[PDB]
Amino acid sequence: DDPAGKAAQYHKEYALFRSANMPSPDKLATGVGFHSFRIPAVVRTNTGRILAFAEGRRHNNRDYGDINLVYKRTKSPTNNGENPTDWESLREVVGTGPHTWGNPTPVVDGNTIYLFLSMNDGAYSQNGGNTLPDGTKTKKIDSTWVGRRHLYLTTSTDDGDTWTKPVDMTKTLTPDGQAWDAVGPGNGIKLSTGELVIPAQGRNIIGRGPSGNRTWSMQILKGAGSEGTICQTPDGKLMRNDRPGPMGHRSVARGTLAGLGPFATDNGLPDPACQGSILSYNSDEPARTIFMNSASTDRRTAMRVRISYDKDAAKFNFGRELKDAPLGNVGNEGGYSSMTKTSDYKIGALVESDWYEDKGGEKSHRCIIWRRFNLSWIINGPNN
Ligand SMILES: [Ca+2]
Repeated sequence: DDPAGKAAQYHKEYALFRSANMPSPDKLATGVGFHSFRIPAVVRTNTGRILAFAEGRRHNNRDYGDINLVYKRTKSPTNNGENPTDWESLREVVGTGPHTWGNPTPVVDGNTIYLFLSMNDGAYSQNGGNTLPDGTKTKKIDSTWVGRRHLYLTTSTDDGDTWTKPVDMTKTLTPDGQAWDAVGPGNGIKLSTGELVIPAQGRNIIGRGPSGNRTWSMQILKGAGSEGTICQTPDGKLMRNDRPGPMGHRSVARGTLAGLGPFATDNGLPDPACQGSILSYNSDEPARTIFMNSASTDRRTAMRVRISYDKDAAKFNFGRELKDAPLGNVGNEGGYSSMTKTSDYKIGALVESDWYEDKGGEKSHRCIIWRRFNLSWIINGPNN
């Protein structure tokens, strides 16, 4: 038996990024508000402060157009994001121009937080032919310098308070000739041996060097997804657990910094072609890996958090459905997620929610929920 299961269950949940349609919507100090928030990423810093990132999509819920990378921090290093008033007001990492800034993918490295992100020129979209608010039609993302997806890196050495001007690393950390790209979204990791690993489309991005003074390289992968997760399992090996191209199940590969083995579908982890998140919770006995996604082959509204006790994370339990702790007044929960461990031995998770007013159309407002729960809450789930 898992000794953490004997504890009293704990869960608490509330909206952290409140869309423009909601009371007390999240706005920047400049007065800039956002139609939707999507694409969460969360990390605990070495002070205990929590940093929550998202895409602030200004005018509608689409992946293209004027989109800013925004964030909140907990007001103190010690409050663990317990209550809504424990969080600072909305701030911006980068929002310059009419461009798309997004795919936040942070990793904590001692006293430096690195944040990788994707960017495209505001006149371009993944598919092309999309209408922008001014009536212009996007061009299709292509392999030109202006028209491709870029990869940027920004850093903080003051616990997330301020961020360096993002540095364009496309020429060294994205393959030449590539058009569309993505990093994460969600999080990177620091290995037991001290290297940093950031998941990206078709590759890992590897940081080596002393803490806070890293240089970065690509590890090209065969058969990897566009939106990946990375994890160091208790056996010390790396694992990529990726969003599949076709709806069905997660696509998983295992290996080391010298290379990954083949990707293959994991039939224990249904997925509707959506982002997921993964977290190494602890390496001491019993070692646990936590996984969160929508546990369904066709919809995003079946959010499930699970534990694996396997050294290679081969098998996860049923876990618990997040609808067991439902939250009112935030739309229909489900979508992209990100998890961290808090200082008080909870899992903190950001989870997307959709008001669905325009159905799948661009006008449906999107918000992001902050959940905390302990292992007991997962372990003692009714179907677990
Ligand atoms: Ca912008």
